[PDB]
Amino acid sequence: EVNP
Amino acid sequence: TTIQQNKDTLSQIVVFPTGNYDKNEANAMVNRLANIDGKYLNALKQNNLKIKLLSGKLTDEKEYAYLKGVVPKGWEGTGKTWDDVPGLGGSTVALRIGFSNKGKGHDAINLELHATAHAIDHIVLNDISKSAQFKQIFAKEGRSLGNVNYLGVYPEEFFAESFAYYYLNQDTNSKLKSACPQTYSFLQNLAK
Ligand SMILES: [Zn+2]
Repeated sequence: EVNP
Repeated sequence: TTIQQNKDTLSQIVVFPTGNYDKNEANAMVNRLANIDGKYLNALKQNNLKIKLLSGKLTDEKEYAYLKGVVPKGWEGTGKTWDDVPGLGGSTVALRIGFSNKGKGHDAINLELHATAHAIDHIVLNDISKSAQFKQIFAKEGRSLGNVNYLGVYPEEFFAESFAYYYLNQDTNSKLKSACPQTYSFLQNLAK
């Protein structure tokens, strides 16, 4: 899981 | 002191890059992270979460190469892809040294606190930003911290940004309490  | 304990915990979380990099600014980033409540830092350490400080683009790292050319969530229409983004959080955390301040390729009040908040949300709190309780708060307060088509649209972004306001410094903590009182109370209660 990745978020800017 | 509590700040020293938090720096000790971060010493077992933060990873510095290989090669030449700005050691003083990396230290400043650690110091800002040390203001996060120690309970969250201890939980990150127990989950083996590393906060990777980088001297180049995120997508130049082997584990983020797969994001080359990918448009991040919420970054549609900007002409930018993950190649251009200075900080990432969630299951991992990766951060470009020098890009902490608001406006350095991003709009977060602080890069490292915002990215680390995503990791805390996801790993430590089991995606609490997507819970019914937080969605209700977000529905009311999610447009009150700026960037309404981003923070006001994605509850995990409003969570991460709010968390960064709460922990960066006294002024941002005060601003969050005024602008988003229910969010502030929610975060206060989480750290109890
Ligand atoms: Zn974010």
